[PDB]
Amino acid sequence: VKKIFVGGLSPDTPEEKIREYFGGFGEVESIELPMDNKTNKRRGFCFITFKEEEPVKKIMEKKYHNVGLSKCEIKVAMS
DNA sequence: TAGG
Repeated sequence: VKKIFVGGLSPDTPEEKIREYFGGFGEVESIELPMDNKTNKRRGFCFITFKEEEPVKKIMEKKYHNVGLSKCEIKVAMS
């Protein structure tokens, strides 16, 4: 476990909080906020990564994270 | 709710 798939949210959830919510989680690896522009679907959610695997470990526990304003089903993502 |  290292990344995480946060479901639906804000068209462009401020990666800055996502950096905190998860940064505070530990060492975030990298963040990403989808958007119905490549396939035209609902997507538009979030994906966070942790250099490590612990914040992630917990994350799935809190799958439904509350990033500042946006909150979503954070199922250990995958690409 | 699965980017990209």
